[PDB]
Amino acid sequence: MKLVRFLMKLSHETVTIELKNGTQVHGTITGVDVSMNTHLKAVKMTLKNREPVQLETLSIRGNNIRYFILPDSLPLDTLL
Amino acid sequence: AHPPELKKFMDKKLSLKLNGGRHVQGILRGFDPFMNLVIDECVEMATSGQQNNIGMVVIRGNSIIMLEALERV
Amino acid sequence: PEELQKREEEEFNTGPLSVLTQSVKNNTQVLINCRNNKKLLGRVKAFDRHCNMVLENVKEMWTEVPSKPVNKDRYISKMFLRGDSVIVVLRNPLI
Amino acid sequence: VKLTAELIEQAAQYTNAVRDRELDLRGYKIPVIENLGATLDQFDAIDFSDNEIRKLDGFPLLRRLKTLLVNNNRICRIGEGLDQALPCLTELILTNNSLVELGDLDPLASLKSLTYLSILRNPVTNKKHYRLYVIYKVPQVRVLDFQKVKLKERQEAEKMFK
Amino acid sequence: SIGVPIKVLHEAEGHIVTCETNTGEVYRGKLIEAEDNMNCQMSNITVTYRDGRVAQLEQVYIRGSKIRFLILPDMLKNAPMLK
Amino acid sequence: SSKMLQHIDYRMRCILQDGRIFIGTFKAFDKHMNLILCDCDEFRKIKPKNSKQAEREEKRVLGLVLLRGENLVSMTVEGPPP
Amino acid sequence: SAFDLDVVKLTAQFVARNGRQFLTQLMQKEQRNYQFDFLRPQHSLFNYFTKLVEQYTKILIPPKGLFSKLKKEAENPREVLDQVCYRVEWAKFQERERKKEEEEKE
Amino acid sequence: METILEQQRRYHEEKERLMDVMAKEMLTKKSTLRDQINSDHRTRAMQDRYMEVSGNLRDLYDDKDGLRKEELNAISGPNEFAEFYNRLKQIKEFHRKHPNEICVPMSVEFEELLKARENPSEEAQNLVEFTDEEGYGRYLDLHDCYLKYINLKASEKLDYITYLSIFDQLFDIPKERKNAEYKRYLEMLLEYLQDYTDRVKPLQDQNELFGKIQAEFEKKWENGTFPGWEERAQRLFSTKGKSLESLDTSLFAKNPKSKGTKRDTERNKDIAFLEAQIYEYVEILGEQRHLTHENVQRKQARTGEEREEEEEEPYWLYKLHGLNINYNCEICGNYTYRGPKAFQRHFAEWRHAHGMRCLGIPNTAHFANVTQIEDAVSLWAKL
RNA sequence: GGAUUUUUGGAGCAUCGACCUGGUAUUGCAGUACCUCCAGGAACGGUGC
Repeated sequence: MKLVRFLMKLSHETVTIELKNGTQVHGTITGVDVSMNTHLKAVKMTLKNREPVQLETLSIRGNNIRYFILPDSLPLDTLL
Repeated sequence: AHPPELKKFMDKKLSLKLNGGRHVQGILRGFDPFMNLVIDECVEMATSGQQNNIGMVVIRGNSIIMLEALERV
Repeated sequence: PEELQKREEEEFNTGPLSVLTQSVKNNTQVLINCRNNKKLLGRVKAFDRHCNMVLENVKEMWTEVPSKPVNKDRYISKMFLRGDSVIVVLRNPLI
Repeated sequence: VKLTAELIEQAAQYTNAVRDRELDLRGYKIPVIENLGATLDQFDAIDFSDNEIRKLDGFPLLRRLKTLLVNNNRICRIGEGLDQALPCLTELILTNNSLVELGDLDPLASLKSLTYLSILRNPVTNKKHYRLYVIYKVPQVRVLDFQKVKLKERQEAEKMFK
Repeated sequence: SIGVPIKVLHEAEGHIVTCETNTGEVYRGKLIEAEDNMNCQMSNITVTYRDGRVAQLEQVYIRGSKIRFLILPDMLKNAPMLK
Repeated sequence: SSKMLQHIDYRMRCILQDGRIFIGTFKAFDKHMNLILCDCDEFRKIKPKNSKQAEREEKRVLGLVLLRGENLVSMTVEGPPP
Repeated sequence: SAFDLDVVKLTAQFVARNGRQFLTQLMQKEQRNYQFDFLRPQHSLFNYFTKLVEQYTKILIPPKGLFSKLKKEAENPREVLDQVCYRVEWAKFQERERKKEEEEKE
Repeated sequence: METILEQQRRYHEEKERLMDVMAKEMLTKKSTLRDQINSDHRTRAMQDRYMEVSGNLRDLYDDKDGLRKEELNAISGPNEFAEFYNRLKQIKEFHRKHPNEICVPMSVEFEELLKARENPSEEAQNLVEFTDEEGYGRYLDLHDCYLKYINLKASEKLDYITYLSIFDQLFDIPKERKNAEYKRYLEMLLEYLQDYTDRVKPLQDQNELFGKIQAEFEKKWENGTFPGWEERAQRLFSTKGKSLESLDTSLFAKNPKSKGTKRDTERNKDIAFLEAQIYEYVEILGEQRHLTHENVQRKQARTGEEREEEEEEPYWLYKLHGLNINYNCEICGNYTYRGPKAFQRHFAEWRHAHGMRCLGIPNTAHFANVTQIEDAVSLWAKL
């Protein structure tokens, strides 16, 4: 089974998506598609050796994301 | 999987620029759907003034960034 | 369908990702290398054909130069890693 | 009618002729400039034509601003905390003002990145040695009243008021 | 199907556009013909080579793999596809 | 869903892969993460390369810009549609 | 209604500093050709003027802030919480007494 | 200005309104924990505002002692009152009533039916001070502290239950060394536990509790708070025993104990204070820690579906009938009618009869199609 | 939805844009990479190696 269906079933979860070019956006992921497009609201983005800015809404692509970080209160057996 | 419009550049002396600062020049003898070109009388120009003759070269589409036609085309 | 699922299970049990099938059989920790020179050691809960892994209780270590570089590491409870950044995956780590 | 965020949100913000983001606010007659921080630093030029602003003060911290248009107004005094609010200011249009004394341009030398200035149609320019005092006050300004600075004018500014 | 930025790039043929290469080179010229895979064929192109040295080349063709951006002219801003 | 179409024709800033940020009115999008930014302005940060020099950002306006998905990293909303 | 309220507040401030019931700063002002209709008890504003005079008299108390400083109400949140609980208990007792009076009337 | 008369009475009325709002908040029953925490935060904000108002009113007594000699004088009086009445004799052309003298503090200290929040506390939110895993004081988040402890210990042999068992100790032996790098994580854990204790009870006096904790740390913990029967007296900073109380009193002012060590009373005093604060927070909030451990055990013992369930908690009718057609009736004050049949039905009605009775024309059948007032007057005069 | 053009990863030198001084011809109606040339100083900045 593909891992995109497990990531698509996530709403109102405070995750942290670390991008490829030293960027990390921590926020509440509100939308996920089949192309791993993460649309989040009220996120904080920190670039490579820069100050963490705050954005009201963000839309990160699938090919630009490098890793994800989920909270500890999230079961993986029901999402797969 | 549509092929590029390389019919005007066929059998014409052009010069392409590969990735990493590489550049070559020659006559395009064909085209591919994956943007792969075949160059006859290929002369690769390095950062120095000398140019190395290759005879027949096959360049892929993942490395070719631009190609300027030196003829009227 | 069912035949495609059986072929995918056979390719996951006998193919190159069979060591990843060792990660879901006995719950053994694997070490995956990233593109940013960050090695993550941990158990793999879910995998796919595109090498997308779901890691639980993983430890990510890397080298950061401040001189001599230090081995600054972090520990994540649950994480997800895409298969595009996976370089080398070792089934049995040394330590 | 006082200036608020509703007049700035309903204004027309578009691209100007200098390839910069400008918001038009002509025909407002605002007596005081305040609550201008609602733009979120998304503009480079602010026009304030046909206004009744008696003093150019009360400007929030905007780093993206690079041009100020305060033409056709009644500004008699100038504020002092203008350099700390607009660090990237380059153009200043203070034409048709009520400046009479030469001391009003003394905070105007506080902007280090200022290069363009316009003090035409003002009573301060009618006095003697006004351009020399403006060159001796702010040496970073390269264009003053649609005219470039001169080396002989800079020498006369450095020689005078010694 | 065809995308709306792809249709905007196909409708921008015949005007002066400016493509951007992956190495920082910006080539501005008249787009003769475009493709669905962002293949930009431009005449009277002005190459920059990421140093400002703008040389005038004729019949340039940049592929879609290295095309980072495509500055279109302002005449196509009132297109019905963008609405 | 239609989460990408909800922020259409608004003043959004998309971060490029090279570090630049293009702010403009993204009117058209596609499935390949393309963007059509009307009256776009690209800002690129420059390195100080010194001990006392500050970090600046050069901004240039281009107009209508067709940005492909291979260079776009993340897009954030900055301003409402005028 | 701001001018009448200000005049009532001024009358309550001038009447609270009197040393007698009838020897005040408003009884002599009525004979000085000054029209003051709020002094008579037949008007509805007299009930508010009496409460304003009572508040002015309670603002002149020795624990009201003239010669002493309140410490339990200003530097003890637990005392304020106990006073709020006592006020809630008094309101509940008043509601129970009103319910008992309504049951007796029924 | 009447700072002693009007301002003191206004401050007393504001304090009485705040006390009435606090009594109305305490008298109302609660149904949820988040709404009760929001009501407690609003009551704490109202108590802080009342304390600030009382502190502002208590400082307005310097000129009152000088003005009481002139205010209580019976020789003065109606002269200054007549001067103030002549000063208050301005133009009364502002015909506007202002009933918000006392009703506006009553409405500002109240809530609405759609949102149970006060007017100063309209921007307050429970999601900006507590996390989703805490549950507004129901549990405590310990996953980040366990991750920091696993990163500091550099070993994967410590689970959440082992970290909860190591954190449950108060006066036992520590898991690591006291002079190691675990004190930097323990200070952050104490700073998180202090904020969790301050968020779990906003109505309690935090300054008085901090002063009592500082007094217990200075007067008792610094003078041998744990007696014995090296075991008689133990020091928290030096981590060494003592033979008697006189030897400990002589070694308390010693040169290695003052600043001649790495864990003396000069540098390691803040770490000892943070450890004492963490011990006080564990002793005061042990029930919340036990509830968090029970919730963690219930989340670990459940399956995936149980954990997922726990974590989720018409123009045709207007065109055919002749409607939408503007018709003017000059008899009934030039009213509008959206239909000929509707106007014919409203002509023999009560509104047209009341409009025609003002002109003096009787309600008959001859004035049925009469629209103008002059034509109706001519028809009434012709008959 | 994994095989080259978008989405399961190639990760001290050269050039250009300016700043300041003098001579020089064009006085002209249009939707723009950049527009006259020479000489002198610079202790301005970006990009690639």
